[PDB]
Amino acid sequence: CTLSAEDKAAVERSKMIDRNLREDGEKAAREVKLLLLGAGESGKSTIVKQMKTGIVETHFTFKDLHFKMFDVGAQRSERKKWIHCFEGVAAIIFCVALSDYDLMNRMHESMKLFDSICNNKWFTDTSIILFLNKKDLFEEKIKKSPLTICYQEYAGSNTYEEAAAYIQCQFEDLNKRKDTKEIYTHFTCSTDTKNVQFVFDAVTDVIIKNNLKDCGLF
Amino acid sequence: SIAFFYNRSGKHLATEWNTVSKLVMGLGITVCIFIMLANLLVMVAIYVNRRFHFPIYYLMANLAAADFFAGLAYFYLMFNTGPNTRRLTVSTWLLRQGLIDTSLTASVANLLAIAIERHITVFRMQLHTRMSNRRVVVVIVVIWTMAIVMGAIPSVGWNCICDIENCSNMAPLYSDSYLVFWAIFNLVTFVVMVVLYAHIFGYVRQRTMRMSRHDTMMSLLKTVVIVLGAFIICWTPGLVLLLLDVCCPQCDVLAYEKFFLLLAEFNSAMNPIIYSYRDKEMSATFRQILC
Amino acid sequence: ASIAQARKLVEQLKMEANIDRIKVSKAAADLMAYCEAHAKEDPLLTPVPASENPFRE
Amino acid sequence: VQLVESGGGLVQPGGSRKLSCSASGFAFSSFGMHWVRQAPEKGLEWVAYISSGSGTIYYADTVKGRFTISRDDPKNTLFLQMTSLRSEDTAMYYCVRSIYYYGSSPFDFWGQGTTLTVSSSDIVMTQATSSVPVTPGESVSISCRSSKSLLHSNGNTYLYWFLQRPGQSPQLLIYRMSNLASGVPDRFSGSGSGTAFTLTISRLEAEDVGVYYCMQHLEYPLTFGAGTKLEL
Amino acid sequence: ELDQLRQEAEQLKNQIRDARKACADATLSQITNNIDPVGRIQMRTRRTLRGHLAKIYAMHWGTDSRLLVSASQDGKLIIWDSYTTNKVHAIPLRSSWVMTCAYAPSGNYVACGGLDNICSIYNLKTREGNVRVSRELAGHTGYLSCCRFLDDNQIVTSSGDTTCALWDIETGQQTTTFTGHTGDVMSLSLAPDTRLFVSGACDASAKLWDVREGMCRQTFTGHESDINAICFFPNGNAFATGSDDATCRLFDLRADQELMTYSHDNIICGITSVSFSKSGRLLLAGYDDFNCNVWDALKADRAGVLAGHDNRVSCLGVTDDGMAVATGSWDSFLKIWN
Ligand SMILES: CCCCCCCC/C=C\CCCCCCCC(=O)OC[C@@H](O)COP(=O)(O)O
Repeated sequence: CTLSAEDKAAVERSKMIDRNLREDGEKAAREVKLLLLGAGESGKSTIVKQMKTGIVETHFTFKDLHFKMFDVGAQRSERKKWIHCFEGVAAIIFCVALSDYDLMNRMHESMKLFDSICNNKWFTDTSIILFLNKKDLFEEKIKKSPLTICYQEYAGSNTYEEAAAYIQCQFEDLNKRKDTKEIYTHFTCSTDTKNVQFVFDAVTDVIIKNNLKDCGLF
Repeated sequence: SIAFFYNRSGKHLATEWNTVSKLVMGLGITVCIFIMLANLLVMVAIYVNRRFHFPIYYLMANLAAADFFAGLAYFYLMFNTGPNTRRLTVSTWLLRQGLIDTSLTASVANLLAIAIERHITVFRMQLHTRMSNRRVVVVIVVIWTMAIVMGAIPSVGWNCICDIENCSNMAPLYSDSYLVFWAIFNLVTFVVMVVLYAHIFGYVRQRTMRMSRHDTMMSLLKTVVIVLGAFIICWTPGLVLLLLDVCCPQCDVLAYEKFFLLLAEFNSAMNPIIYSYRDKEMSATFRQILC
Repeated sequence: ASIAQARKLVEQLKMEANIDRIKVSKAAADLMAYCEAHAKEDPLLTPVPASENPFRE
Repeated sequence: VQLVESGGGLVQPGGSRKLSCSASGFAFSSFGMHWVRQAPEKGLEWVAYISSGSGTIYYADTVKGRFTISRDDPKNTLFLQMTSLRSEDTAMYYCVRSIYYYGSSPFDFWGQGTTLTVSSSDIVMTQATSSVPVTPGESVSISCRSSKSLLHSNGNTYLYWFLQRPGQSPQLLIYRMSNLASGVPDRFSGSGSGTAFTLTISRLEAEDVGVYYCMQHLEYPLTFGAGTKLEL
Repeated sequence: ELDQLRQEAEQLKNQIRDARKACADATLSQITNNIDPVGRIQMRTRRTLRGHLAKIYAMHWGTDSRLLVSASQDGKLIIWDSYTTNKVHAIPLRSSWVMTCAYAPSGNYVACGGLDNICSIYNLKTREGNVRVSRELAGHTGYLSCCRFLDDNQIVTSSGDTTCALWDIETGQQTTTFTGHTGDVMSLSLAPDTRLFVSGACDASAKLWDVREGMCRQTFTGHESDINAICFFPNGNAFATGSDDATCRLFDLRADQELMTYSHDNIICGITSVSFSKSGRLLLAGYDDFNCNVWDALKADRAGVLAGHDNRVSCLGVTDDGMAVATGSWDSFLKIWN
């Protein structure tokens, strides 16, 4: 052996730490990591207030699946130097305010952010949960102000169902990888509860489509 | 002597190059080449590529190793049958049939172990799980444990030499009880295959249909059917013979077994295909080898 | 920040330009002299014998 | 940081007595606990050693088998169960903590221990100096003798130097050849090489007096030196 | 007015460059001629530290050159006994988003910092057997990219708030704050005499600072993309950088400019970490192509690769005695190369 009475116990300490790190890493592997993004003042805090300075990490439990969401929009730094930390996140919970299509345009800035994160090299194979929220303000803004006052490229009328679905199709159209990742788009308002269900339902599709890809099944 | 058991069970000694004997060897040498070459290619491509070093893909390599043994056993069996079957003793004949019994139990158990592994790495609820390599090496040395033990139980143990009154007419030196148990084992495996491949489909269908209306069915039902239809068209004709010779006196003929053994081992030929064709990385890996 | 930012970078630049400089021939030779003086005491440079190497076994 | 050892007292011969330590003030779950006995007239003698997490457990060859040790990590409590208490178990059993990593200082904090009374291969550690007289402010270098070399292949010499001040629990001074403990003055300086070992003091005050114990840790069982009682 | 100030900054930068190119008597690559090259030397791995379960972003050697510390995203700050591959400590960080770690020169303290904008200082040698936070150094308005212990009570942190700041462990407040660095600062390297320090940022500019005076003494430019890592020469009068522009540049303090561009046409990945071997004859650069390139720091050639990593190498550093170099990577593995 050629191990001293203290090198034997120093090895035992190392062996016992590994048991604690394996237990810590097995617990940390069951926590679903979600990268919350989106433009500021775009209803981002709305989709966090239903359950539970740099990263504002939020942990919420839903249907025996421990989630962990990273509100990272407070960094205000060059995102190219810390967005690689979020490899292996189950999904990117993108939050886009529908009402911010005319307030130099927030929608153009929000659409540019979706381009920068859907086509990112680190997120080339992870899904995006796009949250087109604040439809309640979007409904009153469409009726009061037509979309042609800010967007002349639209062909449909200033209704609600076709206008909201237009932004849905205009936001899942910037994915340069239409098959590697899928944008799971949801419509939510302040008086809504199914948004947390949509996140749990989307990542189950993300987990399975990764699980099927694991054992060569799909 | 070898004609002691063949004549008692009713088999015929093809002392010359019978027209059936050249025929069963005619499609046999081509199949033996295809079993050996394709499965060795799967073993080589998995080993030389560092991306494939994953617990599930080892069971695809170990299945190719088991099928490579199935081609080697059949190649040795073909050179041991026909005009060459009369120059055999009791001990070395059990080394022939025992080599093809452990060549297919190793293939079928490897086939079930992938279906067991697929039911494991689908129901997990983590995006990335730590690659515990000890859960497949344990299974691999258990696959061969089941292969070696069951493939040598006729060699030492369960035989109809001691109890002549129950000898299978298809395999004259194999007890009818063993053929019942061995056919039950593949019935057990395929039933578990269907159960594990319908719980996979039932779990994926139920869970991914929630997000359909906020294409992975026809790409998964086709996969499930192929890996379940291969074992039902290339192993059930073999398994129906193992039950046709039991509880049926003077039942069918012995001309089925030479053709059915070809398709019962043609599953070992399509196993490197039906398990290594969806992977576009592995299909291109094969293309890079041939250029 | 119209005046404070512009003047701060100007004052930073004017005090940085007053730093005394030495020609590279003196500075590059001093960098080579450090390696030549400490060449023997660099285990990664020249592979030392495994007797005193502590990462062997 | 304290170790309040409980139990003990007058025990009839052939009986059993459960010795307990109420460890508190530290991360006890990562500490390899010990037990060190001491006869009222003789020197120290190591009893047992239970590692962290109830791992590897050693015992002295004198009392192996009939002594069974245990620890309670959630309760931060350390037990020592002993049966058939002979006439040689009338010793004061001290409780010691010790952690083992690179640069660690084992045997650093000793509990006050409990007093036991009853009705009535190994490396040898001997120190021929005893009842040494010396004036305060001078320099004293007591010595300890080992059977073989304590220097290891790695280079660590597992000699330990303690200080049982009169009426108080032992306190670690030098936990290696020369590695000074934390919480002791810089005046202490262990030295020696191979088999010969010594501990040197630059100047001694009226406080650092008592009986100094030398102990090996090269391998189990652990053997202490005799009584080296410094006198003022 | 405003026009003069922009003109003054433009003419001062031209005045700096005019004096800079005048002092370029001879490049170091041309000067280091007719010398014996290091040659292709293989430094095989000796010990593989296999405890981390997530992407390692930083490592640091103790001054004893045997103890090692490392930080990853599993929320662990593992302390390694590199000689025997033993875990001396494992510290559960409250914020698993760390991009740096440091070992005190004394060895009693270990720091870590990251996306939580807080430098956590951990006390190793406590009377209790655990490792606990001494003082969390909050006060940065960006991600903490690098940190280096000056003494047991002083540590200067390179942050994502485009500023560096020297701290004080006793009080927890920045004694001085180093400003004037456009773009967020990604790494820093203390001097051997612990008097000055340089810092690389996303302006592709490395700035030398006076620690006590708090003033940016010098600015080094020449990189095309952002600098991810920096490392002082062991002499302390020079340093080499690591940038996403896929070249390492050696800047001399006295010469105030570049010396060489450790660039290869076959390499396009950006350097994640840079470390100078003792005597500075070998430069250990941790590249992003799943490999570390050992650069002969006195020539423009490479002294060899070591490879051995299944992901991007994110941290590497030689020992204080030069015995070995440990190269952490995103594959959660630390390998001691010797
Ligand atoms: C015939 C196919 C049956 C289906 C079962 C799979 C293949 C056999 C492997 C394991 C099952 C237990 C042993 C059954 C032996 C069946 C007979 C056989 O495989 O060869 C006998 C015969 O043809 C060869 O011709 P001869 O050499 O002239 O006797």
